[PDB]
Amino acid sequence: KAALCLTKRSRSRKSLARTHGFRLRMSTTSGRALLKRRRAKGRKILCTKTNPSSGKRASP
Amino acid sequence: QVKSNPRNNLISGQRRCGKGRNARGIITARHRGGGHKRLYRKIDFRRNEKDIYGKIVTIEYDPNRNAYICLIHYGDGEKRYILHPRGAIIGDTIVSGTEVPIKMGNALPLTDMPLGTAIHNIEITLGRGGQLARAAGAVAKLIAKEGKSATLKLPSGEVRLISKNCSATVGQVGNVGVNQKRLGRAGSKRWLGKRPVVRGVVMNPVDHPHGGGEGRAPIGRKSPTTPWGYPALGRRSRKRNKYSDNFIIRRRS
RNA sequence: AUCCCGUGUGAAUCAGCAAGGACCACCUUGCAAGGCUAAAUACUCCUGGGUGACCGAUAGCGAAGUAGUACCGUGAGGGA
RNA sequence: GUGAAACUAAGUGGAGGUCCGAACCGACUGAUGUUGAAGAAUCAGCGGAUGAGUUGUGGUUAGGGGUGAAAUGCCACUCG
RNA sequence: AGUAACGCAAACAUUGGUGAGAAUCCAAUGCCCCGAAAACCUAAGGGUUCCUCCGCAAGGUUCGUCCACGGAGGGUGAGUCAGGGCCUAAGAUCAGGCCGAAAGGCGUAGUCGAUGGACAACAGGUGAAUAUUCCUGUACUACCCCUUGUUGGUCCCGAGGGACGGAGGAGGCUAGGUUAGCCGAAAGAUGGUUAUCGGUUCAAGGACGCAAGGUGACCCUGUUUUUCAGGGUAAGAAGGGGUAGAGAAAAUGCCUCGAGCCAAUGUUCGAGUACCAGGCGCUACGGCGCUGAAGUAACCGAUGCCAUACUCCCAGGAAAAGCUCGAACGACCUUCAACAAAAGGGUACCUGUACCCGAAACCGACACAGGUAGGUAGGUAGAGAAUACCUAGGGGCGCGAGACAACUCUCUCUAAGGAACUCGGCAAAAUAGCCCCGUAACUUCGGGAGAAGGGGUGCCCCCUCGGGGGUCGAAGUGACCAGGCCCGGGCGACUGUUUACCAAAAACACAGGUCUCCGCAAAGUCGUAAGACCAUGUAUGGGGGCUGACGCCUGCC
RNA sequence: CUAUAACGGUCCUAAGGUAGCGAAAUUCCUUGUCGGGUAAGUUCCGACCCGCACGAAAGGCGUAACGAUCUGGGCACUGUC
RNA sequence: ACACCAACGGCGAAAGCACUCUGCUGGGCCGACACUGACACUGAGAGACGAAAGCUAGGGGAGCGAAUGGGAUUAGAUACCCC
RNA sequence: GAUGCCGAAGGCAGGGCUAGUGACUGGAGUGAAGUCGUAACAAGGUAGCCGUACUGGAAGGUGCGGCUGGAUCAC
Ligand SMILES: [Mg+2]
Ligand SMILES: [Mg+2]
Ligand SMILES: [Mg+2]
Ligand SMILES: [Mg+2]
Ligand SMILES: [Mg+2]
Ligand SMILES: [Mg+2]
Ligand SMILES: [Mg+2]
Ligand SMILES: [Mg+2]
Ligand SMILES: [Mg+2]
Ligand SMILES: [Mg+2]
Ligand SMILES: [Mg+2]
Ligand SMILES: [Mg+2]
Ligand SMILES: [Mg+2]
Ligand SMILES: [Mg+2]
Ligand SMILES: [Mg+2]
Ligand SMILES: [Mg+2]
Ligand SMILES: [Mg+2]
Ligand SMILES: [Mg+2]
Ligand SMILES: [Mg+2]
Ligand SMILES: [Mg+2]
Ligand SMILES: [Mg+2]
Ligand SMILES: [Mg+2]
Ligand SMILES: [Mg+2]
Ligand SMILES: [Mg+2]
Ligand SMILES: [Mg+2]
Ligand SMILES: [Mg+2]
Ligand SMILES: [Mg+2]
Ligand SMILES: [Mg+2]
Ligand SMILES: [Mg+2]
Ligand SMILES: [Mg+2]
Ligand SMILES: [Mg+2]
Ligand SMILES: [Mg+2]
Ligand SMILES: [Mg+2]
Ligand SMILES: [Mg+2]
Ligand SMILES: [Mg+2]
Ligand SMILES: [Mg+2]
Ligand SMILES: [Mg+2]
Ligand SMILES: [Mg+2]
Ligand SMILES: [Mg+2]
Ligand SMILES: [Mg+2]
Ligand SMILES: [Mg+2]
Ligand SMILES: [Mg+2]
Ligand SMILES: [Mg+2]
Ligand SMILES: [Mg+2]
Ligand SMILES: [Mg+2]
Ligand SMILES: [Mg+2]
Ligand SMILES: [Mg+2]
Ligand SMILES: [Mg+2]
Ligand SMILES: [Mg+2]
Ligand SMILES: [Mg+2]
Ligand SMILES: [Mg+2]
Ligand SMILES: [Mg+2]
Ligand SMILES: [Mg+2]
Ligand SMILES: [Mg+2]
Ligand SMILES: [Mg+2]
Ligand SMILES: [Mg+2]
Ligand SMILES: [Mg+2]
Ligand SMILES: [Mg+2]
Ligand SMILES: [Mg+2]
Ligand SMILES: [Mg+2]
Ligand SMILES: [Mg+2]
Ligand SMILES: [Mg+2]
Ligand SMILES: [Mg+2]
Ligand SMILES: [Mg+2]
Ligand SMILES: [Mg+2]
Ligand SMILES: [Mg+2]
Ligand SMILES: [Mg+2]
Ligand SMILES: [Mg+2]
Ligand SMILES: [Mg+2]
Ligand SMILES: [Mg+2]
Ligand SMILES: [Mg+2]
Ligand SMILES: [Mg+2]
Ligand SMILES: [Mg+2]
Ligand SMILES: [Mg+2]
Ligand SMILES: [Mg+2]
Ligand SMILES: [Mg+2]
Ligand SMILES: [Mg+2]
Ligand SMILES: [Mg+2]
Ligand SMILES: [Mg+2]
Ligand SMILES: [Mg+2]
Ligand SMILES: [Mg+2]
Ligand SMILES: [Mg+2]
Ligand SMILES: [Mg+2]
Ligand SMILES: [Mg+2]
Ligand SMILES: [Mg+2]
Ligand SMILES: [Mg+2]
Ligand SMILES: [Mg+2]
Ligand SMILES: [Mg+2]
Ligand SMILES: [Mg+2]
Ligand SMILES: [Mg+2]
Ligand SMILES: [Mg+2]
Ligand SMILES: [Mg+2]
Ligand SMILES: [Mg+2]
Ligand SMILES: [Mg+2]
Ligand SMILES: [Mg+2]
Ligand SMILES: [Mg+2]
Ligand SMILES: [Mg+2]
Ligand SMILES: [Mg+2]
Ligand SMILES: [Mg+2]
Ligand SMILES: [Mg+2]
Ligand SMILES: [Mg+2]
Ligand SMILES: [Mg+2]
Ligand SMILES: [Mg+2]
Ligand SMILES: [Mg+2]
Ligand SMILES: [Mg+2]
Ligand SMILES: [Mg+2]
Ligand SMILES: [Mg+2]
Ligand SMILES: [Mg+2]
Ligand SMILES: [Mg+2]
Ligand SMILES: [Mg+2]
Ligand SMILES: [Mg+2]
Ligand SMILES: [Mg+2]
Ligand SMILES: [Mg+2]
Ligand SMILES: [Mg+2]
Ligand SMILES: [Mg+2]
Ligand SMILES: [Mg+2]
Ligand SMILES: [Mg+2]
Ligand SMILES: [Mg+2]
Ligand SMILES: [Mg+2]
Ligand SMILES: [Mg+2]
Ligand SMILES: [Mg+2]
Ligand SMILES: [Mg+2]
Ligand SMILES: [Mg+2]
Ligand SMILES: [Mg+2]
Ligand SMILES: [Mg+2]
Ligand SMILES: [Mg+2]
Ligand SMILES: [Mg+2]
Ligand SMILES: [Mg+2]
Ligand SMILES: [Mg+2]
Ligand SMILES: [Mg+2]
Ligand SMILES: [Mg+2]
Ligand SMILES: [Mg+2]
Ligand SMILES: [Mg+2]
Ligand SMILES: [Mg+2]
Ligand SMILES: [Mg+2]
Ligand SMILES: [Mg+2]
Ligand SMILES: [Mg+2]
Ligand SMILES: [Mg+2]
Ligand SMILES: [Mg+2]
Ligand SMILES: [Mg+2]
Ligand SMILES: [Mg+2]
Ligand SMILES: [Mg+2]
Ligand SMILES: [Mg+2]
Ligand SMILES: [Mg+2]
Ligand SMILES: [Mg+2]
Ligand SMILES: [Mg+2]
Ligand SMILES: [Mg+2]
Ligand SMILES: [Mg+2]
Ligand SMILES: [Mg+2]
Ligand SMILES: [Mg+2]
Ligand SMILES: [Mg+2]
Ligand SMILES: [Mg+2]
Ligand SMILES: [Mg+2]
Ligand SMILES: [Mg+2]
Ligand SMILES: [Mg+2]
Ligand SMILES: [Mg+2]
Ligand SMILES: [Mg+2]
Ligand SMILES: [Mg+2]
Ligand SMILES: [Mg+2]
Ligand SMILES: [Mg+2]
Ligand SMILES: [Mg+2]
Ligand SMILES: [Mg+2]
Ligand SMILES: [Mg+2]
Ligand SMILES: [Mg+2]
Ligand SMILES: [Mg+2]
Ligand SMILES: [Mg+2]
Ligand SMILES: [Mg+2]
Ligand SMILES: [Mg+2]
Ligand SMILES: [Mg+2]
Ligand SMILES: [Mg+2]
Ligand SMILES: [Mg+2]
Ligand SMILES: [Mg+2]
Ligand SMILES: [Mg+2]
Ligand SMILES: [Mg+2]
Ligand SMILES: [Mg+2]
Ligand SMILES: [Mg+2]
Ligand SMILES: [Mg+2]
Ligand SMILES: [Mg+2]
Ligand SMILES: [Mg+2]
Ligand SMILES: [Mg+2]
Ligand SMILES: [Mg+2]
Ligand SMILES: [Mg+2]
Ligand SMILES: [Mg+2]
Ligand SMILES: [Mg+2]
Ligand SMILES: [Mg+2]
Ligand SMILES: [Mg+2]
Ligand SMILES: [Mg+2]
Ligand SMILES: [Mg+2]
Ligand SMILES: [Mg+2]
Ligand SMILES: [Mg+2]
Ligand SMILES: [Mg+2]
Ligand SMILES: [Mg+2]
Ligand SMILES: [Mg+2]
Ligand SMILES: [Mg+2]
Ligand SMILES: [Mg+2]
Ligand SMILES: [Mg+2]
Repeated sequence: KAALCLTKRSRSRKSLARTHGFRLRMSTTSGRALLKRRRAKGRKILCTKTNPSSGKRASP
Repeated sequence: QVKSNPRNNLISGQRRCGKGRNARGIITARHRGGGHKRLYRKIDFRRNEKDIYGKIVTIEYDPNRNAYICLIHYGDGEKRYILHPRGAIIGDTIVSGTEVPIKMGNALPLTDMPLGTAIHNIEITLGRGGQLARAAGAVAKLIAKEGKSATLKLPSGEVRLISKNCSATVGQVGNVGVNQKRLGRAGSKRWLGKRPVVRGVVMNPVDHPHGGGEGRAPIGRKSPTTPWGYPALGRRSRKRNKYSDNFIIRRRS
C-alpha cells in the first residue's frame, strides 16, 4: 500500500551494520579491497553504516 | 488407534529446516516449503538390541511417514519406537534374535525365515539399519534362498538378491488405507508442505523447453522434455555399471 | 628444428651425449637433468635541490576557504 | 425397525479453503487529479476477511545467477 | 506575470495584554472539530528537534512580537524497568579435518546469534526540562556477615523437569460501567422546580483461606444422565513411600499409603494524621499557604484472569540453560575449610533513560491530503471495536478580505414521461434492520435460498409472561447505518493467484486423472571438486511430462 | 417426378475423422436459411449442416454450485435522455 | 478348471451344487406314543435369495475370447474358415 | 351520520391441472410395380430360439450362459 519510492524504511541500525558494517568488510577479501580503496580516496568515514555495540548510538 | 501421549525422549525438534535448499541455499528439490511444523521421532530401524522381550504399549501418529508407529517397552525399561506391523494390537509382545518364533513384529536374519514369508523393514547391509519396505502397506516376499544370498520380491515388483545375514521383520506394514484418502482441496496439499507446480507448456521459452508458442502450445519438441533438456519419457537413468547389478535379477514391471 | 608441459613408455657416461631449422653421414661447437650472484635498464605515494617560449581562480590537482568536505546513494560509488 | 443390521423424526454437538460484516489485506467501476496535495493518490462505491490468511522482528537465496499458484513478472522509482 | 497557485469543504468570533508595528503572539469568554483518534504510552528510527533567556538577516508558501529557525546557557540519576555480566532457534563463523590455479568452498566440536526461555518493586509526593530511576512509606532478589547443625563438598558425568498446536463452547471471576445510599455545595434574573451539581479513591507485597466453580475409577437404585441420595468395591486422584533386574537417581515391573485436590478471586494486614469535594486566607492576581465531610450497596459485565481447564479435530503442534534429583568414572579443593538450614544485621556490576513517535522531528527531495509493529478501550442509542452525538484528553487544518457572472468540480432537488440516452442502464436512483407468513425449475441431495413474493413495526394504557384496547403523524428500523431482483446463454467446476505504476481474465493454480523414470552408495538438482539437497525419507515413497472437480467417454494410423 | 444417395467402381496413402458437437472465443462468402424474442433485431436463444479450416487427455460432450467474468432480455427505479 | 468314477444316479426353495480333507451349519426322510392339542392351508402389499452378461473399487491374468487387426473365400463379406 | 368485524366482483403474485399451437426432429401404418441385400421357414445352406454385451448400411454377426419348440445318427 506504500509507494515504490519507499524502499528505504525504518530498519534497526543493528541489522544494517550486520550487513554493511565495519566488522563485516573485514571478513571478506573483497571487503578489504573496499577499505583500501576508500582509504585511497581518503574518505572521512570508512563504513557509513556502523554501530556502537553499546553507547549512545547503541541498538539493544 | 490415535491418542496423543506426553513426549518420550524419542521426540526431538532438531532437524534440517529449509526443505529443498542445499548448502548454496538454492532450491534443489522443488515444490517444498510451507506446511506445519513437525518433530522428529527417532525410530528404531536396526532393532539391533537382541533377546529381550518387548511390549507394545500404544500406537501413535507420526507426521513424517505415512505408516504408524508403536511405542514399545521392555523389561529393562528402555523405550523404542518401531514401525507398526499390520494387524498388531496393543498388549502384543515382540522380540528380535536369531532363533525366534515367526509371527507379527518379530525380527530375524534371513537365514531363519521360512520361504514364502511376507517381510518388511529389510536391511541391505549388515547392521546398517533397515531400509527397504518402510512405507504404508509395503511388503516383500522372500521367494528363494541359495548360497550366501537370499532372494526377495520388492513391493515395486523388482526381484533382487541380498545377503542372507541381513535382519528383517515379519508382517506387512500397517495403515493400509492411507492412499484411499482423497485430499479434496488445495489447502490439504499445502498442509503437507507441497507447493503448487507449474506445467512446462505454460512458461516462457527461457524458462523451460516447452515455451510459449502463440495460443496454446502443443509440445513441438519432437519429444517431451525435462526442465533441463532430457527426454522425459522412458529413458532409463539407472547408472549402467553400478555395483548393485550382479544382485538384481528381474526388473520391476 | 630449438624451448617448455599432461598421459604412457623409457636410454647412454667421454670408445659418451647434445646442438648446428625434418632426417643420415662427416666435421665444428658445447657439456642438460644442483644452486647463488653487483652494474648498465624500468618507475614516482614521495624527499632535497634546480630550471619552465607551463596555468593564474570556467585555468592549474577533484580541492588557492569545512575537499574527498557539504550534499546524493541501502551499498559499491558519485562529488560541487 | 428386525433376532442380527438397514431405515427415519428428535435433541445434543459445533464441521466448514461456509455465509453477512469492521479491523486488516487488496484493487473491480466511476469521478476528480495530469506544470498533481501525491513520480500511481483522494472521493464514492467494490473483493477476501479461520485461511492456499495478515503482519512484526532476525535471517537465507545474487546476475552465464536468484525467485516465480508463470505476467518475462520481481530482484532498492532501473530487468527479454 | 505581478499571471497560476498558497497543499481538503473541522470555523471561527470578539474583548483585553505585550509591542515601533497584530486576521496570524499570550490570556479570557463564547462557538466548532476528533474521540477504536486528530487521545495517552511504548518499539524502531531521528539526534538535542526537549527546557530557559535573547534574536527576528535567511528558513516558515502571507504575517510574525512567534517557531521544530538562529545565538547563548541548562537538561536524561535505576540491585528490581529494557538489553549486557544467563540459555539456546533460524542463521552465521568455524580449531583441528576434506577438497580447491590463488582468493577461497564444504564441514565437526566450539563460539556467536532474540523476535523466544530464565530472572527481583509498588503507591503517593516533588517537579522550568527526569522519575517503577530523586524523596517518604511498606516490599523483594543475589551475594557477604555472624550464631547453630553436620562432615567431605566442587565440577565432569546419569536423569526428572523446563517443553510448547488449532478450533469450540460452557463455567467461576474480576477490570470497568450504571444506578441507589451516604456527604458536601447549590438558586444558575423565565411558567414551574431541587427532580440539580460535585465527591464516594487506594498499589506491589505478606499472612490467611476456597464453593453454587473445576477435577477425583466402577456397580446397583432413582433425580432428564447432570448438580444429588444410600450402599459397596480397596488404590481407585492430586500426592507420597517401598522393593526387584547389570540397576544411585531415573525408566520399567510388582506391593503399599492416601479422599481430597486445583486456582483465579475473596477476607485481613499493607492503609492513614495518605488522597480528595469543598472551606479559609494571600494574590507578582501566575500560583500559593492553611483546615478537611462521607469514603458503602445492588444490578449489568468482558475480547482480560483461572487455562497448556476442559471437549473435539488432523495438518500432530522449538532447543538449551537456570531448576529438582543422583552411585560408580575423572579432575580439583579440603578444616574452623566447605556445604545445610531459620532468624538477624550489612552489601548493591556496566549501557539506554531528554523530546517526537495514527509524526512539521521516522519513511515519502517539501512544515507533502501518503506509509509506519505493539499497548490502554468511558457515555447514550446499537448485534458491534459499524454508525451518529458526546466525556477524558487534544485541536480550529501558517494566506486573508470581499463580490455571488460565464464555466469546471464536490453535492441537494426537480413538473409530464421513464432508457427514448449510450458502444453498453456507464453514473445515478431504487432496495435495505428485525419478527411473521410463504418459497420454483434444477441438483453432485450438500444446495438453489435472505429464492421470488407478501404482511407487521411509533407512543401509550390493560392481560399473559405473545394477545387486546387507545392515540398522534403525510410518513414509525421516521437520522446515520442498511441486499435491487428475475429469465437466458458462452467460458472456467469451486475459495484462491497474477502483469508494483494502462490488462484480474476465459490466463495460472487446484483436488482428481494418466504416462515415464527411480531398489537406496535411488533417480533428479546444485557444485571445478569435497560435498549439499532429495531424506535423518524407502516404491501406499521420491523425480519429471501432459490433462484438469463430478458424470458419460476416450475411435482409427 | 424432380431431386438427393443407403449401394457399387476407381485412385492414393502409414491410415483416411468413429462417438459426440456444429455459422461456434472456430463460418471465409455471411446480416447463411428457418423459427422465436422486438412496432422495427448485423447482437441474443433454438434448430438446419453446404464443418473455407470442430473432434476425443495440446481431452470430446454434458453439468448442480460459484464469478468486481463475457453476452441477450424483463420488472422496480431513476435528470441517462 | 477338476479326466475315469458319471447313471434314463444324489441333494437343493429356485438359481445351482462333483479332485481330496477337516471344521461351523440348513433342511429331508424313517421307527417308536414320549409330549402339545387345530397351533392349519394360502398370501394383496412387504422381505430375502436369484444363471450368464454388465458396472463401481482393489487385486489377478495361463488358456479361451466379444471388440480390433491381418490372411483368405466371395460380385461384395463390416460373416462363416485361419493367424 | 360516522366507525369496527366479516365481506362479492376487481387487483397482484407464485402454484396445480388441461386446451390449442410451434421452426425442426424421432419412430409407426398402409401404399402392385423402386434400391440394397437374403435374416427366417428344409440340417433354410454357419441348427433355431430366450437373456445380455460389443460391432455392423440394413436384415444381422460373434462372445457368454441357458433351453429343444433341434435335424442327422445313435434305440
Ligand atoms: Mg548516508
Ligand atoms: Mg517436545
Ligand atoms: Mg520431557
Ligand atoms: Mg551460505
Ligand atoms: Mg497434480
Ligand atoms: Mg500444474
Ligand atoms: Mg504465458
Ligand atoms: Mg530457475
Ligand atoms: Mg531453449
Ligand atoms: Mg513449444
Ligand atoms: Mg493457435
Ligand atoms: Mg639448444
Ligand atoms: Mg639457432
Ligand atoms: Mg632434440
Ligand atoms: Mg608449458
Ligand atoms: Mg647412464
Ligand atoms: Mg655448442
Ligand atoms: Mg653434467
Ligand atoms: Mg634440455
Ligand atoms: Mg648449470
Ligand atoms: Mg636466479
Ligand atoms: Mg568563480
Ligand atoms: Mg577549479
Ligand atoms: Mg577574473
Ligand atoms: Mg447452538
Ligand atoms: Mg470464509
Ligand atoms: Mg443479512
Ligand atoms: Mg486494474
Ligand atoms: Mg476506496
Ligand atoms: Mg469491504
Ligand atoms: Mg457489499
Ligand atoms: Mg458481497
Ligand atoms: Mg465478507
Ligand atoms: Mg476452521
Ligand atoms: Mg510469520
Ligand atoms: Mg510485504
Ligand atoms: Mg507471486
Ligand atoms: Mg541504487
Ligand atoms: Mg524495480
Ligand atoms: Mg516491464
Ligand atoms: Mg519577470
Ligand atoms: Mg495570462
Ligand atoms: Mg485570470
Ligand atoms: Mg487565483
Ligand atoms: Mg499546485
Ligand atoms: Mg494551508
Ligand atoms: Mg463530533
Ligand atoms: Mg499528535
Ligand atoms: Mg506525547
Ligand atoms: Mg526508542
Ligand atoms: Mg539546531
Ligand atoms: Mg520549544
Ligand atoms: Mg524573518
Ligand atoms: Mg516571511
Ligand atoms: Mg519587541
Ligand atoms: Mg532554538
Ligand atoms: Mg544451528
Ligand atoms: Mg566458511
Ligand atoms: Mg582450517
Ligand atoms: Mg557446529
Ligand atoms: Mg548473546
Ligand atoms: Mg526479548
Ligand atoms: Mg527484568
Ligand atoms: Mg538481566
Ligand atoms: Mg516530559
Ligand atoms: Mg511514581
Ligand atoms: Mg529506591
Ligand atoms: Mg503508603
Ligand atoms: Mg531473597
Ligand atoms: Mg543436563
Ligand atoms: Mg513457547
Ligand atoms: Mg467467559
Ligand atoms: Mg467495581
Ligand atoms: Mg439518573
Ligand atoms: Mg436520598
Ligand atoms: Mg427558571
Ligand atoms: Mg450525583
Ligand atoms: Mg492482597
Ligand atoms: Mg514472610
Ligand atoms: Mg465442591
Ligand atoms: Mg534404582
Ligand atoms: Mg538399589
Ligand atoms: Mg519409581
Ligand atoms: Mg451476572
Ligand atoms: Mg476474536
Ligand atoms: Mg487485542
Ligand atoms: Mg490441547
Ligand atoms: Mg570419584
Ligand atoms: Mg544439598
Ligand atoms: Mg525517563
Ligand atoms: Mg520518557
Ligand atoms: Mg502547514
Ligand atoms: Mg502531512
Ligand atoms: Mg500521516
Ligand atoms: Mg462505546
Ligand atoms: Mg442497526
Ligand atoms: Mg447496551
Ligand atoms: Mg467511528
Ligand atoms: Mg472539550
Ligand atoms: Mg476567499
Ligand atoms: Mg462560491
Ligand atoms: Mg423528473
Ligand atoms: Mg413525479
Ligand atoms: Mg411520474
Ligand atoms: Mg414506468
Ligand atoms: Mg433494449
Ligand atoms: Mg437505444
Ligand atoms: Mg439514438
Ligand atoms: Mg452501476
Ligand atoms: Mg445511491
Ligand atoms: Mg430521493
Ligand atoms: Mg422496510
Ligand atoms: Mg430509505
Ligand atoms: Mg413452508
Ligand atoms: Mg426435479
Ligand atoms: Mg435446504
Ligand atoms: Mg440458476
Ligand atoms: Mg428459507
Ligand atoms: Mg425476503
Ligand atoms: Mg436464482
Ligand atoms: Mg416490508
Ligand atoms: Mg410496509
Ligand atoms: Mg400502529
Ligand atoms: Mg381506551
Ligand atoms: Mg394498534
Ligand atoms: Mg392517521
Ligand atoms: Mg400505519
Ligand atoms: Mg451499501
Ligand atoms: Mg447483505
Ligand atoms: Mg452465466
Ligand atoms: Mg448449447
Ligand atoms: Mg455467441
Ligand atoms: Mg475461475
Ligand atoms: Mg464468498
Ligand atoms: Mg503475491
Ligand atoms: Mg497493471
Ligand atoms: Mg498484487
Ligand atoms: Mg478478479
Ligand atoms: Mg497468470
Ligand atoms: Mg544420487
Ligand atoms: Mg507412485
Ligand atoms: Mg508425482
Ligand atoms: Mg489446460
Ligand atoms: Mg474430464
Ligand atoms: Mg451429472
Ligand atoms: Mg430418374
Ligand atoms: Mg466399397
Ligand atoms: Mg463407396
Ligand atoms: Mg473391387
Ligand atoms: Mg500403398
Ligand atoms: Mg500401417
Ligand atoms: Mg491396413
Ligand atoms: Mg459424424
Ligand atoms: Mg454407429
Ligand atoms: Mg444435436
Ligand atoms: Mg447469423
Ligand atoms: Mg469448444
Ligand atoms: Mg472450423
Ligand atoms: Mg462474419
Ligand atoms: Mg417473429
Ligand atoms: Mg430472425
Ligand atoms: Mg445491443
Ligand atoms: Mg446459436
Ligand atoms: Mg481438422
Ligand atoms: Mg481444438
Ligand atoms: Mg491429443
Ligand atoms: Mg479444457
Ligand atoms: Mg453450467
Ligand atoms: Mg475469485
Ligand atoms: Mg415488487
Ligand atoms: Mg440535471
Ligand atoms: Mg429333489
Ligand atoms: Mg460345475
Ligand atoms: Mg447335516
Ligand atoms: Mg389335554
Ligand atoms: Mg406378491
Ligand atoms: Mg440381491
Ligand atoms: Mg459375471
Ligand atoms: Mg462398457
Ligand atoms: Mg476390474
Ligand atoms: Mg493374455
Ligand atoms: Mg486364440
Ligand atoms: Mg478382417
Ligand atoms: Mg496394436
Ligand atoms: Mg477382404
Ligand atoms: Mg377473489
Ligand atoms: Mg396466475
Ligand atoms: Mg428417419
Ligand atoms: Mg417405415
Ligand atoms: Mg409402391
Ligand atoms: Mg438364410
Ligand atoms: Mg441358419
Ligand atoms: Mg430350424
Ligand atoms: Mg464382428
Ligand atoms: Mg472373430
Ligand atoms: Mg451358445
